[PDB]
Amino acid sequence: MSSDPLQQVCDLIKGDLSLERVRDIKEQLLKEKSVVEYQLNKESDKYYGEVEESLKLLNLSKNSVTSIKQQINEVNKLGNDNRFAINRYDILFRATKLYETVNTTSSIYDRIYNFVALMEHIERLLVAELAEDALETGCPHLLEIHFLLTSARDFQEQVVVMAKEATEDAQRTVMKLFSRLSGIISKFDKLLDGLTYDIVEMARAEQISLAIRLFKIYDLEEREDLRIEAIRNIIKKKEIEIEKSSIKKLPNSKNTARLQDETPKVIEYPTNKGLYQEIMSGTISTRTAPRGYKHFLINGINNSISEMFGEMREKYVGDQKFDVLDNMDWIFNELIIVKEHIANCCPPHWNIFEVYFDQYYKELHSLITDLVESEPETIIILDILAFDKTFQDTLKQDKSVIGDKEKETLFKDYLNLIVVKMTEWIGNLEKAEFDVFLERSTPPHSDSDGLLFLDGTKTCFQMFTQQVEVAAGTNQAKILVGVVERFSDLLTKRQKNWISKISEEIKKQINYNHKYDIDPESITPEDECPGGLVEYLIAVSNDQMKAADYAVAISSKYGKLVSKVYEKQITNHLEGTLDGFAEVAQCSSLGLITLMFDDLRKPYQEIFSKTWYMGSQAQQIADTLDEYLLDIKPQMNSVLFVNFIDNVIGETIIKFLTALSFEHSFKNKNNKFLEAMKRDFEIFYQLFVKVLDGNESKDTLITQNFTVMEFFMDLSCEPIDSILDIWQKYLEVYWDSRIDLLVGILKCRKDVSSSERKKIVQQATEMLHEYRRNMEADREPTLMRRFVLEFEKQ
Amino acid sequence: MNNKSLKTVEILKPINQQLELQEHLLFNNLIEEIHDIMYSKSNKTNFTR
Repeated sequence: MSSDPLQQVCDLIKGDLSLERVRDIKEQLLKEKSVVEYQLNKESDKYYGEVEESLKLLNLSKNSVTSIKQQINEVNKLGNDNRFAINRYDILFRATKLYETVNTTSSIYDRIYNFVALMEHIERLLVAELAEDALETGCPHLLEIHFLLTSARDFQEQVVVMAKEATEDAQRTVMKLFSRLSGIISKFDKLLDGLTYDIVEMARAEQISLAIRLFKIYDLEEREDLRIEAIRNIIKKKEIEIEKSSIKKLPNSKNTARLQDETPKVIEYPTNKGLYQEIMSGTISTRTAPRGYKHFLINGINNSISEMFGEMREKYVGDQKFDVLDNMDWIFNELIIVKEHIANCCPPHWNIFEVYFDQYYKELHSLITDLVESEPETIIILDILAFDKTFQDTLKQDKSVIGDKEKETLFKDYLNLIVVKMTEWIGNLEKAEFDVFLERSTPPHSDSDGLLFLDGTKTCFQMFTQQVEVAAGTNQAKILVGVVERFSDLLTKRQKNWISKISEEIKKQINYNHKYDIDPESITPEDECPGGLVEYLIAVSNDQMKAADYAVAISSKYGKLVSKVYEKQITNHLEGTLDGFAEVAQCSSLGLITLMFDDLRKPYQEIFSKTWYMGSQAQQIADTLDEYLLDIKPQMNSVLFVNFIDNVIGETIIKFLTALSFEHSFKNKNNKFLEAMKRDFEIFYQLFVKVLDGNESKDTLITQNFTVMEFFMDLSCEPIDSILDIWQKYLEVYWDSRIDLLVGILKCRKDVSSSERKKIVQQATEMLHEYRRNMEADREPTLMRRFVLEFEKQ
Repeated sequence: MNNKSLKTVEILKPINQQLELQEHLLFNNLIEEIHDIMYSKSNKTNFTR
């Protein structure tokens, strides 16, 4: 098969004739079919039982439900038994003679249409009672619902005026219509003056334990009675749409009609084809239809009386800047009290519990406009509406709260504010600091061993720690990252300015040392600047490490209530900066190494000439720079220090190998240069091992440079047949300084000639490049990185 | 049935199959022409008459 030949490959992953591994491979197939039949077993069982209940209930309802509608053949065909038999008496004279006077409702319509005129003219004040509450009307379950039933007796002139639509006469709704002017709208609007003044009376801060009880009881009685009443009229168009649109829209008319059907199919003709589905008989039977807006259409004015009192309590200024939700959420507390008080009053309607969430539309929509733009206090924009979001949540079910959706755009306003503010802050703090550091007689914040902290950087520390209190205070993935990481771009502008003006500190000590001991024909205006750059630039690296303290240590110290993704998005650009927290040391402290130097450039090129060969130039270099690392040594930050003295032994050996191209013929002749490589090697040893005390770097960060010491002793002292292996070994560590240095060494030498430079130094050039294909495919550029000295014609 | 077609083990079973079958026609006509009695015995040549 197309699987089996592939399965012949799967078992042909056992060999070709592999009967033991064919057996085991068959056991693997048995494991696969084993579990596939466990899950296919139980799954097939569940499907089978689903078919079992499926056909079991298709059975049970085919038979039993066929005997449920056929049990309606049993009991409903039993309904047809006593159709013209029952009630053992003159039922024919009960439904056609005693019920003939049921078609004789004349005098009740005259004294009740007339009494509906006069007494509801009286109930236009009595059942429309107000001024002020006295329990809301007084007693609007007596009063406003007396206007509801007086409007339900005038629902003969309001709802059964729509049932009596040309029943038998013309003045049943005309001469009684002036009896319905003071009859219907002096009872229905009396129930709506008592209903709008009931719910308005229920909008009156208590409101009350009997006023909202009676008033809301009328506004649930005539509210839900109105709901089933107009639901019985809409179910007279839906029971007529069920009934007359099963008659007119059978379809067997089949025109259908013009124009009392489609439209109004199906209503369809009042009294009684359009009425008796809401009228007699009809054990209701009007439908009621009181009161329409007791709270059937007037419960929206209660939750919109706390959501129009709430929305009215905004006072859109916001009366300090965001006090809209103060009085508005106060009306939300009155919405919870009026809500639960009214559900204690009225179960069916009249503000059961919707006043709370309607007032959450009042506080939500209210707080989403007081700080829509930056028109409120932009520093206090999201804290107010968010404080009412979570607090007005916690003041309720959490839920008459302030849903805002403008939190995050206002957090972009906090982005622009805190970021551009910290551009202003950071710029002033920088230029203040650097203009302090050019005053080189007093160091910053006191300690006598150069571990000084700073002042404006402390304002960055503590005061930017206070800038991110809204960041961590609201736990934003867009500010506590974004102000922090855009702030890290601001820190990149910082360390660029520490490179710039700390390089101007370097220039200041360069020409101040020109003023000190370096031939004073160099003097600049801003460089009147003696020794003392040590405490300044190390004070910088110290608050690089204290930017590690509050930036790194506060960073991972507080930010622990997101996942490590967003916490990590913070962590990408505050704590890799530890490398950055010596990267200024990549630019400051190398300047320190040259400013240990710049009082001493008179021996720095008189090396390789005859003065240093038997004199005290090595004394000045080694001992003076030794003391220069006998005062930076107490005064230096550690991460700056290891890299520092590392680059002191390195840079001081390349200032010990400065003058390899001055072409002074080497005094290995009478050993004057050679003692300058050997006896001065003792003097240039405690420049490595008295510079370094308190640690064991004395040769450890000097061994790599004893390579260029001893192999350079093999380069520049030794004769013809001992400069080959000089470039062998010196190639085996330092190919960064290339072969042509030896050419300069044979520029500084007569008694190893230029054809010897061809054989030794050019076959050794082939050693250099072919070993660079061989062994470098030695180590990095170093102190001897780009000191490939000039070569002649090989 | 399984053809199979090819190596792994079938084919390179079928060599010893078909040559084992001509080996059984070899031993078959050996015992057939043994006491055919084209060699005479009870057997080919173990004389019992």
